[PDB]
Amino acid sequence: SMIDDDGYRPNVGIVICNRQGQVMWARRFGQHSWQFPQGGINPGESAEQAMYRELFEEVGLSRKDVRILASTRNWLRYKLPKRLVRWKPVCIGQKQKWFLLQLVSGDAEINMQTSSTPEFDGWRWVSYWYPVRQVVSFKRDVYRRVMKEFASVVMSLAA
Ligand SMILES: Nc1ncnc2c1ncn2[C@@H]1O[C@H](COP(=O)(O)CP(=O)(O)OP(=O)(O)O)[C@@H](O)[C@H]1O
Repeated sequence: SMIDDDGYRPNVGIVICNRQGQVMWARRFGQHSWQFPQGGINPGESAEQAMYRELFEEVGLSRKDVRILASTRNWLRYKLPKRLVRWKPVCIGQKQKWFLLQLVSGDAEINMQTSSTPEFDGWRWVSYWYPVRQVVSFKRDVYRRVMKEFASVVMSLAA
């Protein structure tokens, strides 16, 4: 992704849910910190195209394995801790468009190991609200807003 005027790189985030009130939670490669899939937008790519590229490259899935249930409307931004800014044009954060997907294929279709440098080691199902308290603090405000925006849909499926 290319950094914009203000130092924010455009990215997409992905919340994948099932019908049990759960979302797909993934362990950052070589870490004990966990997060949702997120990926950059290449020039020319739409947000939806970037999302399906992230879905393929780091989750191993096709359009055909999911259905899009919702999308956030505007960019949601987080700023990197000043200690984590890699030095230009220097990136100070991300602006993100988020997607809620329902997994309709089997769990075994998920493959997080196809890249030579995976985003993730692997994943597990967690309860819907578990991500807000478990994600790194500088993303917590973005996560709280996304999970609130998506909450009605996931809970209705879970009934
Ligand atoms: N949960 C976490 N705990 C500690 N550090 C984290 C973290 N999540 C992210 N970071 C740090 O924040 C930096 C920026 O992370 P992100 O904004 O998630 C993009 P990235 O993971 O570096 O991949 P990218 O190549 O797509 O940019 C990373 O170098 C990472 O070390």
